[PDB]
Amino acid sequence: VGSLNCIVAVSQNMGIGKNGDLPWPPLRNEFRYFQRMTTTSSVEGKQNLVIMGKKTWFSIPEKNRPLKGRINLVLSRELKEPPQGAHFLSRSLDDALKLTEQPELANKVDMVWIVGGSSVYKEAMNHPGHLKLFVTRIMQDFESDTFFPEIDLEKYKLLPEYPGVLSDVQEEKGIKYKFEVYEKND
Ligand SMILES: [C]C1=C(SC2=[C][C]=[C]C(O[C@]3(F)FC4=C(C([N])=O)[C][C]=[C]N4[C]4O[C]([C]OP([O])(=O)OP([O])(=O)O[C][C]5O[C](N6[C]=NC7=C6N=[C]N=C7[N])[C](OP([O])([O])=O)[C]5[O])[C]([O])[C@]4([O])F3)=[C]2)SC2=C1C([N])=NC([N])=N2
Repeated sequence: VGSLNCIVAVSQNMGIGKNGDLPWPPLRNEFRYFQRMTTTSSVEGKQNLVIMGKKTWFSIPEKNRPLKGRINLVLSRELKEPPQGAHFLSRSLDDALKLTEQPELANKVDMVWIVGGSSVYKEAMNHPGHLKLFVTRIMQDFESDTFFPEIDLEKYKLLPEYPGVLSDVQEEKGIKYKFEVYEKND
């Protein structure tokens, strides 16, 4: 198994969701960016693994679940089995990352992408080790009910460039946004 990564889109007031939906109107190219960065492996014959909480799973549109060409793992302590369409179920972030140690997965998985939500991000981000955050800055405030945890810029270095990631400002539906990549190693 290769690199551990989080990916998120976040408004200026740190919002990531409202009532199980995006706070902003759908941004097609932003979702395409998410799909491209989480799907692309750097190693032939492997897939990347996406880890998400239960509410995140159910927040993804049905026609896009499971996230195609990725192994999908959902976190829950209530569920008895993976939801319809999902591939794996774990009871904790550690359990899920341990699972990728199992032999028949440890040779299948390249990158691990935590794709939401708030609590899963927060534990990964405060856990020692090497971790990258792919953050889309949506450059307006939006009413939200779920927020991205604080990024400690003492530990998370903003990279000045990253291959495959546009550096200029994007705009869709009159909403400006920009891509960033942060890296810590502690
Ligand atoms: C993913 C993505 C995309 S696609 C989409 C579409 C539509 C919608 C969505 O979503 C959203 F809005 F978004 C957000 C995001 C961003 N912005 O980015 C991401 C994700 C998600 N989101 C949102 O937010 C929210 C969710 O929430 P919360 O609350 O935070 O949740 P979760 O975490 O998921 O859940 C909870 C549950 O689960 C479980 N858990 C958790 N954790 C854990 C667990 N278990 C065990 N362990 C652990 N550790 C629990 O359960 P139980 O069963 O146990 O009880 C809990 O409860 C909402 O609102 C949503 O929506 F949001 C999406 S586009 C994009 C993306 C990304 N990622 N990135 C980018 N850039 N873009």
